[PDB]
Amino acid sequence: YATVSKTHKTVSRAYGGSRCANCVKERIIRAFLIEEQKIVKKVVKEQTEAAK
Amino acid sequence: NPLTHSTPKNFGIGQAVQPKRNLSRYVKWPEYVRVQRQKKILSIRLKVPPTIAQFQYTLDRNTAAETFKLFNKYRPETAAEKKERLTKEAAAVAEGKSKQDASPKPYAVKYGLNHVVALIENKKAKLVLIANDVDPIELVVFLPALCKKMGVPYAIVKGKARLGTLVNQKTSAVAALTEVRAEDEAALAKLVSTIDANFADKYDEVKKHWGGGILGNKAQAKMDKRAKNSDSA
Amino acid sequence: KALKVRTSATFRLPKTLKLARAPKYASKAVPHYNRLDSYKVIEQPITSETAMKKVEDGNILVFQVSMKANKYQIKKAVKELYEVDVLKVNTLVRPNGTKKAYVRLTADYDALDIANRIGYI
Amino acid sequence: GRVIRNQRKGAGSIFTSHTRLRQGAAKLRTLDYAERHGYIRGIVKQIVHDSGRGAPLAKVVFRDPYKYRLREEIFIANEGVHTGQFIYAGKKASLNVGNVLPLGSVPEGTIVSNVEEKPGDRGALARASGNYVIIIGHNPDENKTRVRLPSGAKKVISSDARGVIGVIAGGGRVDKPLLKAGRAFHKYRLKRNSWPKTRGVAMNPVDHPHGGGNHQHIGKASTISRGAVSGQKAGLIAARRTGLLRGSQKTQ
RNA sequence: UUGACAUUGUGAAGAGACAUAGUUUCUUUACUUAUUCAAUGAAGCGGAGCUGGAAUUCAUUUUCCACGUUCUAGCAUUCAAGGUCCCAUUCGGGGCUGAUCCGGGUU
RNA sequence: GCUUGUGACGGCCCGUGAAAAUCCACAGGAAGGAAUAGUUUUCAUGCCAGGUCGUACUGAUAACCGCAGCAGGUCUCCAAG
RNA sequence: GAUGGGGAAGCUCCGUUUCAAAGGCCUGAUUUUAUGCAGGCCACCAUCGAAAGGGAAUCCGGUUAAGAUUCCGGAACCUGG
Ligand SMILES: [Mg+2]
Ligand SMILES: [Mg+2]
Ligand SMILES: [Mg+2]
Ligand SMILES: [Mg+2]
Ligand SMILES: [Mg+2]
Ligand SMILES: [Mg+2]
Ligand SMILES: [Mg+2]
Ligand SMILES: [Mg+2]
Ligand SMILES: [Mg+2]
Ligand SMILES: [Mg+2]
Ligand SMILES: [Mg+2]
Ligand SMILES: [Mg+2]
Ligand SMILES: [Mg+2]
Ligand SMILES: [Mg+2]
Ligand SMILES: [Mg+2]
Ligand SMILES: [Mg+2]
Ligand SMILES: [Mg+2]
Ligand SMILES: [Mg+2]
Ligand SMILES: [Mg+2]
Ligand SMILES: [Mg+2]
Ligand SMILES: [Mg+2]
Ligand SMILES: [Mg+2]
Ligand SMILES: [Mg+2]
Ligand SMILES: [Mg+2]
Ligand SMILES: [Mg+2]
Ligand SMILES: [Mg+2]
Ligand SMILES: [Mg+2]
Ligand SMILES: [Mg+2]
Ligand SMILES: [Mg+2]
Ligand SMILES: [Mg+2]
Ligand SMILES: [Mg+2]
Ligand SMILES: [Mg+2]
Ligand SMILES: [Mg+2]
Ligand SMILES: [Mg+2]
Repeated sequence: YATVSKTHKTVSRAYGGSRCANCVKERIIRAFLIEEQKIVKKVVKEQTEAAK
Repeated sequence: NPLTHSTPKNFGIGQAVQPKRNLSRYVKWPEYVRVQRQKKILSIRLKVPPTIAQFQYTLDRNTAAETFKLFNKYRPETAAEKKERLTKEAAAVAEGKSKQDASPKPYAVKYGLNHVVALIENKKAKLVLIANDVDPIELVVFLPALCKKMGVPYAIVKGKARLGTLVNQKTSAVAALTEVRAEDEAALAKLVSTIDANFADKYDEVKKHWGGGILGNKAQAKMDKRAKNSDSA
Repeated sequence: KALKVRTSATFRLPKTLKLARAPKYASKAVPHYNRLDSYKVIEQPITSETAMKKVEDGNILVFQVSMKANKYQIKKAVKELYEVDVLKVNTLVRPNGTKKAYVRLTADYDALDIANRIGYI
Repeated sequence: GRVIRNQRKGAGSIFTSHTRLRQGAAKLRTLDYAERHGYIRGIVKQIVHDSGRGAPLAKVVFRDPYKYRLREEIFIANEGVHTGQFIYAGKKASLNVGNVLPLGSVPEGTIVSNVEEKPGDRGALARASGNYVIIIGHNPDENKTRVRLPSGAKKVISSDARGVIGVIAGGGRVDKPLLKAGRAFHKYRLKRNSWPKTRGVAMNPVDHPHGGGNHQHIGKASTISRGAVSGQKAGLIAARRTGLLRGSQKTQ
């Protein structure tokens, strides 16, 4: 592999020659939702604290 | 403000890597460090017999400072001062015909353990300083008793090195005065009194008091609190 | 005041000053001369019938050469001793405890010529 | 005579463990600040056969609280745990198969595995396939917890000692007859050199107490004293009874 | 394997005698520094304090708990962004705070 | 067809069938970089160098071990009709 | 199988990361100058052990009495610079 040009060792996506693409779809979706649900989680317990 | 943001980190178990902190309380010291520290601890956990326990009581930093101030006027000759004196007599005496008495009677601090002991036994010392480090303590432990029975006023003082500096050695274990200029007789009488009040007078009472027996501080806590609730409900 | 602050709980051996040697006397009086000059490197021509042939046909000088010498030392030696240019040097150890160097000269030189200048045949 | 087989085992020359294919030692996490004040999460990444062992292991990975990286751990997998599952370890963790909690935080009746004999020893009790220990009571003053081991014994240990909820996987492995010599062969081939087994009653006297005689037979009581001596202890050592056990065993 | 002696110290209660002052000796049960065992790239121990509140006030707090993470097989690192004070305003860079105080007993 | 290679599968296990050097990749974004001219050697082409020791042959009814040119013993690859 | 260590009268036995103050890389700081300090890491703590295991890279044709994937001819490839 050292004897061979960089384009033989990647595909041009995030996580190119490392994870498998359907795998990166999953990573992205899950990241987005979980980062969203975080705002959802916070605002509930900000509400619990003031309604108690 | 600008295009700059607040993003406060959360260091509360299960997220964010803990930041760098002062772990000095936790470092795994070299054995020689661990050993010299434990030598201290072990030396306090035990009940320490009165005749060793009477050290630890040391001249207070005021009386001390005053006592080094006096003793410092009586430093022994320096190499040069003596090279100076010899030629000032070796020439002069041998010729103008003094009796090896074209030199003045020297006044100095007397030192060396063996020296001072003989001085004390002959009631020549007027004031003796005993260091409080002295690791074979035996070199020195008999000296409060010694001075006391010989009626000689003494003081346990911080600094073997400090006794050293006043005598041009690295250390010195003891320092004493047998002689004094008249301009100083009075300063000394006063010093001896504060000192005699703090040691020789107290000696017979100190002889009855074991030291040590001190818990470490996690065990103090444990007991200052166990014995807070137990009784006083 | 107050103590240092160590953020590592590991205590490592202090980085300490390493003086260089400044001897009070010399290690050995006189340095040894060159243990392997060219004359000790290339010891004697090898002139077997079949060595001779390599010379006439392959522009190759064949030398018995020091056991202690490598392809570099043989090359340099031949060069310096013979005013000649070496393409490449092959070597083998003989079954009598000695080293043979097949030394190919470059095409500017004529090993045959250059062997009966050194004086053999 | 000569040194008998059970004495030669101790120098373990040809008697050491066959260890090459082993996954590594199975252990709980080191008992740190996380596990002992809160809980810490990992993921089971892999559950995997360990040669010589019955129960599968579970490879579980956690973030390092003090450095940016992943630190992997080798658990014994409890029946039910799975890849992708989140595993929670700590005092303030919650009672789920797979999590690891100190016995003080789990109610009487809880079922656990791989429990520590002292806190932090990273696990000692009930590891073999199918085994487990039941919590049967607590003594909150001097925090101890009383448990019952696979063997039947009850024992009390520190309420800080940790355990992992559930039973060890691979159960019933021993319900199945080996059938042939060869399956025992491959069984002990991955353990240690203890198989097959010559009866001492088939050896000569030089070899063993049981050795010799013109008929095979032990010729003296085969129940040997505790205070017998190396070279003497073959047979039923320190046996307090002997013969076919009649009627319900069951520790009372 | 079993006993004695030595390693072996400190308390407290109870027995044991000059024959109902405590020198002393045994039994119990406390202590930790000797000795002993585990752990860890000795990392968060012990003691106090801030806030939340259960709690019921017999003057006001007498206390006891807590005191950042659990739908998800992501991401978590550059003394931390933020705040604030300096260097003499250059790029760079430093302190404090963010992350409470005290004791250096690694647990 | 025969020998060998290889693939996608399938049977088996209380057996589930090494390790390390080494090579690459990705996440990261410290940094370093242009218009009067910078960045680029994981693209092409071009220059130099690569030491040391082994290397013959036998490998067996005569080159090995059995006192020997011993009907014995001694690991393996190629394989036509 | 050395080493801090622990046994042993001792030849030596134990241990191998062990109860040790165990070491070196990347560049910056130099423009007295050659390399002192300034950061930050990394704490991995010997070494021997395979000519069948792992492993950077070569082929064809010709050539000798006896060498050849090693010489000659041609044509490649790898590693370092
Ligand atoms: Mg590609
Ligand atoms: Mg003077
Ligand atoms: Mg010609
Ligand atoms: Mg060669
Ligand atoms: Mg082993
Ligand atoms: Mg066998
Ligand atoms: Mg049998
Ligand atoms: Mg049997
Ligand atoms: Mg028989
Ligand atoms: Mg017998
Ligand atoms: Mg018998
Ligand atoms: Mg018999
Ligand atoms: Mg029988
Ligand atoms: Mg006893
Ligand atoms: Mg620790
Ligand atoms: Mg075949
Ligand atoms: Mg398989
Ligand atoms: Mg790759
Ligand atoms: Mg910078
Ligand atoms: Mg290139
Ligand atoms: Mg080299
Ligand atoms: Mg050959
Ligand atoms: Mg033959
Ligand atoms: Mg034969
Ligand atoms: Mg050894
Ligand atoms: Mg090797
Ligand atoms: Mg090899
Ligand atoms: Mg090989
Ligand atoms: Mg050929
Ligand atoms: Mg030839
Ligand atoms: Mg041949
Ligand atoms: Mg060629
Ligand atoms: Mg060419
Ligand atoms: Mg190159």
